Amino acid sequence: SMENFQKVEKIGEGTYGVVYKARNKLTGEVVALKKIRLDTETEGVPSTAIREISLLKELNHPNIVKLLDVIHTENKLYLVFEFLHQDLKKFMDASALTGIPLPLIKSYLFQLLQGLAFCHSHRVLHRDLKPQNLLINTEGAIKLADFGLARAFGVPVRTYTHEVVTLWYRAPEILLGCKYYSTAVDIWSLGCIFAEMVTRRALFPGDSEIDQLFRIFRTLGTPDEVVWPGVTSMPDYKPSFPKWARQDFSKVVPPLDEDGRSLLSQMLHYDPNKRISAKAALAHPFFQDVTKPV
Amino acid sequence: VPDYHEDIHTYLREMEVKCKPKVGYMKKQPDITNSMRAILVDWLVEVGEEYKLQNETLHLAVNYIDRFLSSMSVLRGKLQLVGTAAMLLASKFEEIYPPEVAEFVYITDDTYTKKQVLRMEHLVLKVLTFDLAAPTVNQFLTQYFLHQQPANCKVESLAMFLGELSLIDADPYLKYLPSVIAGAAFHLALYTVTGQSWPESLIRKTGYTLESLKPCLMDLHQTYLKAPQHAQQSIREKYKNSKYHGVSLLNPPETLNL
Amino acid sequence: PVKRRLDLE
Repeated sequence: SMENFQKVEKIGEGTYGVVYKARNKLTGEVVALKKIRLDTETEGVPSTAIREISLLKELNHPNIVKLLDVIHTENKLYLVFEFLHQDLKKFMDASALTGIPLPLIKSYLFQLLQGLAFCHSHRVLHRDLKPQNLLINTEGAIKLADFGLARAFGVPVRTYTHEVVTLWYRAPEILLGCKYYSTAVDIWSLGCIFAEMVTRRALFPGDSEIDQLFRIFRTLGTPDEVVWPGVTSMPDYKPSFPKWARQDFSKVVPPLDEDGRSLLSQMLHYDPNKRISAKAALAHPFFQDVTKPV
Repeated sequence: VPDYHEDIHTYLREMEVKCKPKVGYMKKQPDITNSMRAILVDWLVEVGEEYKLQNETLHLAVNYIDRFLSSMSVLRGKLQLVGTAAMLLASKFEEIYPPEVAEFVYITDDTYTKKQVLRMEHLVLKVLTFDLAAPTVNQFLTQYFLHQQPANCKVESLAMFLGELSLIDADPYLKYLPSVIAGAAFHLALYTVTGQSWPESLIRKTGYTLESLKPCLMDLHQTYLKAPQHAQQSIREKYKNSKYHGVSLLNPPETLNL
Repeated sequence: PVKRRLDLE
């Protein structure tokens, strides 16, 4: 099992486990080992691990972190993933001065949409895109990771869980209690991330649900039926919501040029139906000149 | 969400072949038959209604049992154990709120311990190598449903019901793929309720015609006509509920005139 | 009843 794996150092602690960086001693491959603890007379294999392993086994794509193997014992579950030296948050906290060069932002976003488009084509919603789950290696690649909260969706979808997506990256339609959400919530998250990679600060760092909404509202305008047929009918919409006017996008993320603005703008659309899709976003002129910088 | 509608349909077509169970299987199981299986799937139906699970969970669990039994001989005394760990795997996979393992030990009437259900859970995962995202009949029906004009809720429930009926009989339903049973089910329902037939757009979409759906459809039609007489009745009962527009009370056509 | 061990013999 773990015969071939020498553990190097501790690398992250998770929901039901520890993750180490280890070295396969016969291929030499460096990997990430996510130890998942079990025990019987419990609840068995955690639903999150059941989803993560099975969804990940369907997703093979260069911008999706790779599950290499799963090692089972009478007691422990060991998930072996390809190793990636950093995550995006930690890379933004070190571009603190510099800031991230546009060319790298472009590569990254373009890579992320590749990965996300692949997930959506394989009927998988990620549901927690945030910089902590975006891994980058030393070659210029960035990869979606952490599919603990992921789920296989149907067409059309039905009501799926609500406790969903780390608040700051959470979409309007979930904030508003919709009974149906989809693939578009991942796009919202990615749009929040494109902003952050640019300003280096979160775009909507709220502390409660309603707090998150109003932040959203004050930045993009309070939604009405013209902009979003159905908002006023959503379970958590309230006619008492203050009615803020929409800002220019040029003020929302000042350093963006027109193409950047138009894209972020289509990722941050109120109405899930008009919000762009990862696939379509791949073709945006924002990307005409992209390259995979290191 | 027609950005990915076709891509997924395609991917599911490919996956349904990889998750197909073996057609013979039951002939290789010395101590079990197609009748005990029927007994087992009927029971998962009531467990699904007892615990209020999605029909999806029900389709997945049966897919897990069939694949599990394509490669592991099991004694009649453990068939329910397998069935139970399957139901639990499907729930954890598919349900917002899966029932608790103890609740799974509880509907067996303490036939198995928590320990055995957990150990079974783990062996099923090993044997399936965690390939749990399997295409089901439910998932094909749902897509086909976007092709209605206009939508017809009686049509929807009745297709679901015929599709659920097919889970009960390995002979012959194991020999057909989920997408095919779904086409036969969608057509029978449409035709039974409204007299309409399998639509052109589903031809463009799936490459299937009544001609290609014919066999399964001839089987599915006898299954539907014979349903009141079947040793298993949990699906019919189940479908007398208004949650399902009481469609199991409708009358099947005596002929399908093809 | 659901609560039941299935009998097959």
